[PDB]
Amino acid sequence: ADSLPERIDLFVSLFDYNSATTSYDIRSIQTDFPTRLLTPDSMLPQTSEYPLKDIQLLYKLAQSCTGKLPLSPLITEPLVFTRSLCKGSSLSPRWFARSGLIHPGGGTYAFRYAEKYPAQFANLLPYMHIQERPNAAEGTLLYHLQNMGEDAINALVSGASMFGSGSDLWLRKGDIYYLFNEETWLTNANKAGLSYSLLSACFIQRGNICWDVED
Amino acid sequence: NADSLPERIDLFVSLFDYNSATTSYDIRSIQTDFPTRLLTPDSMLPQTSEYPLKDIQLLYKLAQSCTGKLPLSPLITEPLVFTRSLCKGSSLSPRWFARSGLIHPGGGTYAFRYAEKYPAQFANLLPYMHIQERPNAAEGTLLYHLQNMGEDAINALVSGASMFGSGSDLWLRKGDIYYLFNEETWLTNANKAGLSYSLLSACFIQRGNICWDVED
Repeated sequence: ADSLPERIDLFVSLFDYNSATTSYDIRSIQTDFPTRLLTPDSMLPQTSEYPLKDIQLLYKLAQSCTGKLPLSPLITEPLVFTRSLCKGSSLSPRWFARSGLIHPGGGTYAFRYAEKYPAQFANLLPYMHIQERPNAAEGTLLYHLQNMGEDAINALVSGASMFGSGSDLWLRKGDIYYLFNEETWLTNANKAGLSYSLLSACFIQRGNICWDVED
Repeated sequence: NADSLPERIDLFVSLFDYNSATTSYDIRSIQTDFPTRLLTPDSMLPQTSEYPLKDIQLLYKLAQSCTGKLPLSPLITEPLVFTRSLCKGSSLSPRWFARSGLIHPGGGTYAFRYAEKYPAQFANLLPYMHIQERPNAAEGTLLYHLQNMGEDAINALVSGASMFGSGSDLWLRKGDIYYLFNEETWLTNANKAGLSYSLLSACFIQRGNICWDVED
């Protein structure tokens, strides 16, 4: 009776793709932005991935440039990085490009290297998290990316047929995303007889229960 | 995680006395009484992803005329047997339903569709119908809980989740058993653990992070 799928099909067909001013090729986003530089969880400490005391040994070495070396093989690459910063040795862009990008403490090797050597910041930008790069100018892809929340990023990474970021609608046609503003979204939604909302926040989910702190 | 939500939920769960639950259900018992495909809400909808489009159309036309071109896909053999049988008016026993895939390509069950043509058999075939095709169960029964749960809770149950909410009750898994607790016990223990809670927001058709509904 409600015919939601036909209504969504009508809604997507009402947009003027060719005349959108802003559009992005998905395959280019993929090539320019490795996924781990987009997802917000990369910015947090990576405790689920390494043994705690090996991380403890690595942090102490980072902070004092002396201490017992961690033995674990998971630590080899972060240890290479930590020794280089202690010893003042250079790391080529090729090193960052063949690394896992993400430092155990959260954020990127490239970003931490360039906090020590700002002369290399521009050169190392393609290996930094989008949340580590400078605030981008209005209208640019980096701008939209930096101001997407976690749900919008995930939809983007997943190639979703549409998603909402900020007040913008992103609509996938073929392998391109076309952007439309809030007012166009509403008018076409109304013409298809539809209402919409962005997915509600759920901080920790267990079954169908959304948990939060009382305060 | 400055809020330590996982450790608060661990506290929360530890506050319940499972002996004092309002009632309890064994997961193995649910599994025996309700084959999963009779629980899931998507079994009630057209099975478009499970068959090729041309064969569904041939099969639909076959059902309405009892003649014409047969769909030939190997997936469609059993639905075709069912379709022929309603056409020719031959009888299907409970044994045939029990040994079938249960779900008709157009949505719903073989048993329900058989019973629409032969209503005298409705009661006898209820164990092979979807829970949304059976009459509403009486208050206090498992089937009543299942019919009134909602989709997300059904999915939580079929996925064996650690806990979920149905209506106002809390279902808490302990081992292989679900224990039900009332909203006042739920709220008290959440309050002791420094936790607030809500059920997942309604989202009838999700595309990306967009939740769609009809403007009524």
